[PDB]
Amino acid sequence: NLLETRRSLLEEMEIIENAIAERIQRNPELYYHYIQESSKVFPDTKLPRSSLIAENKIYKFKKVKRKRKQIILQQHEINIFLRDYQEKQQTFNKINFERKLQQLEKELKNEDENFELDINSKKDKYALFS
Amino acid sequence: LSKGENVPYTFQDEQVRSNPYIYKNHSGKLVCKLCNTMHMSWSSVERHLGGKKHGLNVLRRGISIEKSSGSVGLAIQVNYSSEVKENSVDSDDKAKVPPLIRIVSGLELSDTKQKGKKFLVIAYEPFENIAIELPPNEILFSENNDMDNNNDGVDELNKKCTFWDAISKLYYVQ
Amino acid sequence: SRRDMEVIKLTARYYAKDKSIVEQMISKDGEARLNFMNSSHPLHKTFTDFVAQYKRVYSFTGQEIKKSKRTILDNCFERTQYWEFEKDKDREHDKLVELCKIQFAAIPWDKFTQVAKFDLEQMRLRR
Amino acid sequence: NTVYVGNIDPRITKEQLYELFIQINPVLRIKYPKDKVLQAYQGYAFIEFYNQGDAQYAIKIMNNTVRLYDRLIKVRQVPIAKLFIKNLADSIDSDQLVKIFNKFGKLIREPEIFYLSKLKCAYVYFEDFEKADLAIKSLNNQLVANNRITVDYAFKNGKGNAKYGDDVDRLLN
Amino acid sequence: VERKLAFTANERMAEMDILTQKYEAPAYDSTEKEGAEQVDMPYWLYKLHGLDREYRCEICSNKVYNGR
Ligand SMILES: [Zn+2]
Ligand SMILES: [Zn+2]
Repeated sequence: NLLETRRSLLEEMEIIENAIAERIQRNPELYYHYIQESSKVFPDTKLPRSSLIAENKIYKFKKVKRKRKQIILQQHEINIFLRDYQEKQQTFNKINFERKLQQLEKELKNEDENFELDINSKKDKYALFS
Repeated sequence: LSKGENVPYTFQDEQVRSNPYIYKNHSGKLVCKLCNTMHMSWSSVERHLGGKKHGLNVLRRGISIEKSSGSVGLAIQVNYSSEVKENSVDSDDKAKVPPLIRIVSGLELSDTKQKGKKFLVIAYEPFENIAIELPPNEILFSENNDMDNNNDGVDELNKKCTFWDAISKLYYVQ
Repeated sequence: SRRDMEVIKLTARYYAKDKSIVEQMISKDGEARLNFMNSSHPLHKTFTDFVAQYKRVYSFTGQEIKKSKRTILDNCFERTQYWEFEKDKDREHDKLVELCKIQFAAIPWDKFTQVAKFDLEQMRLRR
Repeated sequence: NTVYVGNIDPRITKEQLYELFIQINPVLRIKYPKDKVLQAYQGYAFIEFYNQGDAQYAIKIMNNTVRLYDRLIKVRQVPIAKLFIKNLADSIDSDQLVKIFNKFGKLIREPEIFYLSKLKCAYVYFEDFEKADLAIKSLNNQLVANNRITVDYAFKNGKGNAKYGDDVDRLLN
Repeated sequence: VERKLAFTANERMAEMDILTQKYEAPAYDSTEKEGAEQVDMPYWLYKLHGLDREYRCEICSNKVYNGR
């Protein structure tokens, strides 16, 4: 059922956005740095208040300054994340009764003796990107 | 020198004092009851208060104090001022704090005569306290009304069953 | 839990299109399998999620998402900003609560002056 | 000869207390402590009668009988051998300690197990210094539960002085 | 370039050391912060009163008493 696949896709995209957003949260520099450079390549780009940039804050809380190696690292990580996202968005674009309900619900009875705890779909993903 | 304040005698059995210490004993002379010092003139008193030993005694008194000290329910609708007197006080001093309710046992009263029942006291900074007698041992005492969310505010009672229409100044309690 | 998951997600798939096939299934079969249909069963809540999600997939069917890198970044920044804001609201709340605790703890509950003797959730809103 | 009194109204005066308790028995003195800071009493008192019998009888009669300003008044009445032991086995329960040391001496209290350094040690309370001398004589540097244990006197430098033997001998006698 | 160029031997060496350390260092130290956001005695008394003067009593465990 394509519905399930497209669902899982939108969900994963959500997960990634949330990850790189958490990152941009802990150390605003990640975005700021980037954005500043972008400013001088695409002149239109709107950039945050200077005060925010300096105090390394996004709203009220000023975050601890990080060293260069880490900023760059996380930027490349976010890079691959955005790659994944672009891929999923792509496949998704390329992908997007009662008797059948009971029909499938019947086959769901298959292998009743499957003693196993299953807590690994959103946790393995959430975890896969944190 | 005294700034025109009347310093009462020690024996006069207590108009709020400026410094609630310096007295005049049965004799004429001036005293500081903390430091147990006798002062001849008010200038010497002002030097005592500006002295170091009196500060030490004030702190030691500070520490000395700080170490010791399907059913039926009721609903109340309390109304408050209509911007009549609250126009002179708006300095965000607990102004954001809503009225508060507490259940008090009559076992303790200013007169201590009769007792044996509870009161649903309701209080707000300027206005005077209010009470409501509750003979019934228990009414409307519910069981997990909401789904256990933890913002204690003041207590389970207040969050559980109170509403503060601050825009109209109406406090509902049930 | 694969069974439960699968039945929740399936009944959620069908429930997302008609909502009539399940209400008929319940009366036709009579199985303690779909006991999550009632808001009583905890899992029901997660159900309400899945369906919504599927309901969402039905939203832009026939429409592609053309978000660019720049945009995705901007978005994640704005989300961050939001989170920060929410965090601030939480903080403020905690503060006010603190004030309340202080004052409640600091008023005379012995200054009595009584007079007589003896649903709010939908009321604590606005309309 | 003195009895404790509690749950007293700070408004109560020594006059009222005396008038109350003289009904029960002759009262030699009443020490009713006041805070000299606030000139406010603390809500308790000590009432000293002449003999013990009057005190006991007053305790029996006046407890929870009378309410003063609704407040129900309360009336109430009012050095041994020690051994440090080191390198104990973790399999030794305090009760097993009891069974070990009972044959050597009668325990006034129970042993105390505490860990130093990991290192299981204990304090053992005997009613006698000589029984403890037996416990040390037999048990010192001895293997129990496949572990060598050391038995000596606990520090206060430790117990077992001459004055200690004398005054412990007297407390026993 | 100009800096390194105007260095001495020891200086240039220590600087190189620094660049090296920066190069081969963990991107996250075991000693970093998480959630540290900012916003926007009577000495003379005992000698007078007699205390803190060692004294001994034989009858109770040969006990010591710090004041008379
Ligand atoms: Zn003074
Ligand atoms: Zn002594």
